Amino acid sequence: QCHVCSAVLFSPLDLDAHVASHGLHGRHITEFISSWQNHPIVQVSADVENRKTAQLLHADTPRLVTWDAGLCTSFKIVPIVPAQVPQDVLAYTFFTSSYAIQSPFPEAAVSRIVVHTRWASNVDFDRDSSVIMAPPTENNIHLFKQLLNTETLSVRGANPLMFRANVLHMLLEFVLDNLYLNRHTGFSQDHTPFTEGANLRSLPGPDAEKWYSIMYPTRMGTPNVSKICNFVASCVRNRVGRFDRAQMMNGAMSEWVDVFETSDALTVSIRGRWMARLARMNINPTEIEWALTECAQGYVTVTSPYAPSVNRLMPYRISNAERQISQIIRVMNIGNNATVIQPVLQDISVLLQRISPLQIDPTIISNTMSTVSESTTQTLSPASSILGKLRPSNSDFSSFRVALAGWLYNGVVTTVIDDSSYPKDGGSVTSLENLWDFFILALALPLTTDPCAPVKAFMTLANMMVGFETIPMDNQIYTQSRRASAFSTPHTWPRCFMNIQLISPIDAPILRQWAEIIHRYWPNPSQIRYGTPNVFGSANLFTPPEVLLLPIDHQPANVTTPTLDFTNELTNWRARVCELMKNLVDNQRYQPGWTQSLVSSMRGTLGKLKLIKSMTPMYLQQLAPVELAVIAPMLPFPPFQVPYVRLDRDRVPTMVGVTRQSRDTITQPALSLSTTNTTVGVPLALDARAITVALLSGKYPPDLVTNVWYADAIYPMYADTEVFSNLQRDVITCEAVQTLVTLVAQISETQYPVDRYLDWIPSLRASAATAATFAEWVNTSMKTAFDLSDMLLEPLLSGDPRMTQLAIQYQQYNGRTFNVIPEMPGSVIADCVQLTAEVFNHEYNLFGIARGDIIIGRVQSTHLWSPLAPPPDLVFDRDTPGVHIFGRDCRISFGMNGAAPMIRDETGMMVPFEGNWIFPLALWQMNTRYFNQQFDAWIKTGELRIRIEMGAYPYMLHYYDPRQYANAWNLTSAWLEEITPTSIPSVPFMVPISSDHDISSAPAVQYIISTEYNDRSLFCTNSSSPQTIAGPDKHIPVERYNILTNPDAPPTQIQLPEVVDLYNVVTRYAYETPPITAVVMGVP
Amino acid sequence: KRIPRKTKGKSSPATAEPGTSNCEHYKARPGIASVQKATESAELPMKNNDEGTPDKRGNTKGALDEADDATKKQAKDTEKAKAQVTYSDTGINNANELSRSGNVDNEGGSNQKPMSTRIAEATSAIVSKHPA
Amino acid sequence: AYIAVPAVVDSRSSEAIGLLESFGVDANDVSYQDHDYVVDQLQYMLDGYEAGDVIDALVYRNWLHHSVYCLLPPKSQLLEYWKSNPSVIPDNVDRRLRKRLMLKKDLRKDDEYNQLARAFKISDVYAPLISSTTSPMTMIQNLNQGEIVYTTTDRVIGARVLLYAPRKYYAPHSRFNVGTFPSIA
Ligand SMILES: [Zn+2]
Repeated sequence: QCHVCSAVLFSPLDLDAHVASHGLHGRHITEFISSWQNHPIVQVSADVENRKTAQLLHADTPRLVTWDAGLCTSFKIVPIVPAQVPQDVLAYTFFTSSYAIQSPFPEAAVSRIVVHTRWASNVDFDRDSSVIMAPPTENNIHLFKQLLNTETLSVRGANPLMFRANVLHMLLEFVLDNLYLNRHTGFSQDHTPFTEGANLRSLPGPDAEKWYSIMYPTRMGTPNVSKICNFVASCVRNRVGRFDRAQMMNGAMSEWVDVFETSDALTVSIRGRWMARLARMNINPTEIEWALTECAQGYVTVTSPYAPSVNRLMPYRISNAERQISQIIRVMNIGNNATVIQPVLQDISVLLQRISPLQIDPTIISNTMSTVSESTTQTLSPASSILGKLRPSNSDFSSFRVALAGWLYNGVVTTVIDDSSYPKDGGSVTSLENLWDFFILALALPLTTDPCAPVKAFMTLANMMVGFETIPMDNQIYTQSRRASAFSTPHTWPRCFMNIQLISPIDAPILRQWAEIIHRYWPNPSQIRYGTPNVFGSANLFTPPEVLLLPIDHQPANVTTPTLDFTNELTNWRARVCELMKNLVDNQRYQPGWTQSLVSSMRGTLGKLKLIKSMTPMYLQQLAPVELAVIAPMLPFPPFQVPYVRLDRDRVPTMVGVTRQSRDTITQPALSLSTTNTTVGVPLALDARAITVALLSGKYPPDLVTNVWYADAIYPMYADTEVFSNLQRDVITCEAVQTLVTLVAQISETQYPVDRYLDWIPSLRASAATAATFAEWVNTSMKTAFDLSDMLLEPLLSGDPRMTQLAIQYQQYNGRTFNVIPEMPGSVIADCVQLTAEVFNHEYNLFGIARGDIIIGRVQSTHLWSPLAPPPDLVFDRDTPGVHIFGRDCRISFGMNGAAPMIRDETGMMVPFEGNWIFPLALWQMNTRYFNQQFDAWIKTGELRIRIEMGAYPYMLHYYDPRQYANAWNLTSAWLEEITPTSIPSVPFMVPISSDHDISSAPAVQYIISTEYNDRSLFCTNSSSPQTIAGPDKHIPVERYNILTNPDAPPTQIQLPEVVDLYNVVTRYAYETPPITAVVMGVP
Repeated sequence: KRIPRKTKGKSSPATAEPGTSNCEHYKARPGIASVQKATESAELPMKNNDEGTPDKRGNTKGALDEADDATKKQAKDTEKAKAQVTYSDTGINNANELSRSGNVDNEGGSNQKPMSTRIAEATSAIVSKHPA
Repeated sequence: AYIAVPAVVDSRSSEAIGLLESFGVDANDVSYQDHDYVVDQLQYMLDGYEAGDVIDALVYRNWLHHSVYCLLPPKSQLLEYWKSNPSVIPDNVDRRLRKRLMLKKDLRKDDEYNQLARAFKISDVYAPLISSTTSPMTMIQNLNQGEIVYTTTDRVIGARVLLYAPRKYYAPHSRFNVGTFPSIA
């Protein structure tokens, strides 16, 4: 046995596994155990291989906590054009042993940085939304065409009009595949002569010496003279390995540590933000205990012991704004669909059927009416019609509990009495069947959540009394004989029903009495407290967050109340209806043609129906609100309610809508789908006969104890809750909404205030379809990242996704609209993406994008300058004297009789095919195969030089031997041939190779050069020799290895926006996530 | 250790104390199994509505009635062929009601021809060719 | 979706022939309705009613809402069948009549049984009743309202014809559905 939760287990050897759930040292969702019986209940994940007396969790709970044991870096260094050179010192010698020299950086002629996320990362449940960049010598265009090139004319090309969207989605994916928590792992005390006494972290796996060499650049000594050796010598050796540990120790392993290991700043910042968000999200079991006890309404007390620990982590604490936004999304998901809401009511009704102690049995009615019989001579008989119309042999009573369930969901669905339950045709008081149809209908209406129910009740009797009694009419177009089914909207309530005095008692006495009875004795609305507002959020709105509105009023529950307690509203209603009916029947002024005097039998059966052993009114008064409040906070779809009113057609709701635009905009009016309803919500017909018979015949078990019954009923239900998973889903949904609105506002013209880091990338103002498909892609990316199969943000896809804010408002009759705008707090993915874009605009070369524009023109030179960094005299700006700008209306005319052809300048002049031009990329994209046909011949040999201005473009590098003749024409023409109107290929640059020894000088023909400095990824050139002589010069970047080289630099000093830094201070953790446990005690 | 991924992505002395005893002397009155099945049925997530939404290629993925299908599903949930609770042919006239159909795009036009085909034709309307 | 073509569309023969290749349409996806029975019903009812009225009612009928008719026997017979096999008697009928039907030694001599007999009319027991005099419009509307429509006369337009009692007493929604009768409903 366990002396913490009293869990009796028959294996005394694995008690450690169970006590680990409580938090004691010697997968699994929740462990609930009762206090009066030996039947524990276990909740298990939905998609496990097998179920062994354990229950599934039918909810796509997001995977928030994911660990990482490898390196927290996403920028790797790849060697290109490798080379080997002699080295003076070959290896390290210690006694009769030798150790090979391992350089932390690749040894090659040219080494440049490339982004490749989680290249060294040992995780569980990979987010899988990885970003893959090939070395620049390969083709990297396969990810700038991911989003909106499904109909591109040419493969291997990317759309300059969609570059910005593609880059934004790539940045989003880069952020998404970094939501991990660093995992603490064992160290190994090093004793190398260069890193004596330090503690080096060892990754799990077969071996770790190679990982040591990669992670720690300072471990390498200074055996040779070289760039790497010089950088190591400049670096300091004090700061390496573990920095400091925590104080709490669970055995000998430290709690949390931070180590000096190779890692970039952006990823560690992102993971720090994520860890901070989770830490502020976490929760502790004592307030979970409080929340469950408060939700149990006092019928059940809950306890949950736990040992004092700090690493315990279970993120469930969220605000109310997230719940409100998720509620709005769930309401919008319906869209007037009768298929999405039917199962919820259908199975909530059966849940209430299994919960409620009230069992319905019409044999009470049968036994009460058995003694009533009628003579063998007379034909028409009241009691036979009563039996045949109540049908006491039918055991289908789903409608009553469906109405009880639908009490909670006004504003999305409304419950009304189904047609054909009304008297046939207009009806007549001279017919017994029509009279008893009126009786059943009037007794059944009050339960329905239809605001026009009193008007229907009055108009039914009015229609049946047409021809005997008269009431005034106003417009002379709606006759008194108007069917009561049409009265389904507040604007149809007659002034006769509004003001009782307009009905003259001298002409319409029975109608006057019925109107007075309806006005006085109609049930009054009330409210009840449900759930636990503080620990769990409240997703209800238009109401205070701790009340449940009920059409019926409620009283404290005690079972020892008289059945004929006329203070009870429903019993009073039934008694008054029966009394008015017998007053109607007495005089026989309304029933001519009845040869036999049926007044005696009618009054007798009306009395026997007025008084009857029915506990349904008492049940609805006392116990039903308690059950509804118990089950309300545990539903997958939280209750969504609208204020109740009776006999007041000024506060009656009429419409419910959802808006996706902010207040300070005048935009094009796009009403939601839910506003296209005659009622406030989706109509839902109900049979009045079942409701009437259920209300008329209901009995309790003869030994009921409320405490025992509800303690026995609540426990299995609370053992199957999914509220925590729903909370995680809700916070994920709010995160997705914020990310979506930010991303759409970035590319589409909207008035959402955001700081636009990246606008230099060319794009177009996206239309509704483009915004919708971009939103679809971001939605599916988030769903893939967080492993959710169910809906997420899909309802926002319908219509115009260029949204700003989510709000919901409902309009009452007189026109006062109540608008609720839930404020949205600062999210995590949105500002992480903003931060990574702020880093991108300073480091765009790493991702493979070159800012600026290219220049096309022959440069026959023997020099060795890199085309990515040209010298100033080979470029010309817009203000360079002697240049010709070009607009769209550029027209080329031939030169007759041996004259130079001329093209139209944007100023209206004509210039020959010679000189320095400024030429937007759109022109060439439009007029390729013509500008190609002429300028291809002219540029190759002539003096024409063209500057194509394009903002940003992907580039692929080509390395040639500087001591051999080379020509870039076969690549420049190749680029210029397939620049189709829909896409362009990556711009091919031809760069030389840095050398160490003296090399010969051979000519080279270059055509494409970049305007500005577009080579920042170049990590190092010839990083094996003491120096480079011929070619681009570049040493190891000291700016990026700051804390090692800078002497007066604190360990937590980072240049976040300007230059990303490697070898940072990453903090590693070790957290426990115990399953939720509770001991479900009873209450006497 | 590792966790399997649910949805595909990017596919390419000691003695027994006197207290302990297994008796099962108590029978639950509401019915543990009954209420347990009921709450299992109730805890199901709400059915996803995906009609009228775009897809990876931008085409509206909805289908180019719902009340009748809901009535049929209710009648199947019950045992009787006739339905006691119905969403169709009810007295309230709600002709105006609209649903999320696949016939319309996000721009308001008709999906008589898919967006991908329309864009392909628009972009192929004017394309250059090599000289003869 | 529902499409009407000027032909006689059955299930099997029309599926085999297709008639879409015959009309020029290049067509699984399409489901074929049957209407030979309703053509015969049109020919049969065209006697006692007017062609314009029948056409108006039938074009107001819709074909995606499955329904069915059910002929009850005449009154004497209905009471007889119920008497002979009395498990079938519906609850809706009154206690006195049903209890006296659940008895032996029944004959024409009984006084109160006959009182109930010609005091009984089929208004309550079967609710949507197409009598002999019902207009074509009402009959069609009813078929659209409910799954089953009760009738007294054979001369009906609609879905099908089924017999409530034994003979002696009487004396597939695919994407696109094609048919041969337009509906404006
Ligand atoms: Zn335990």
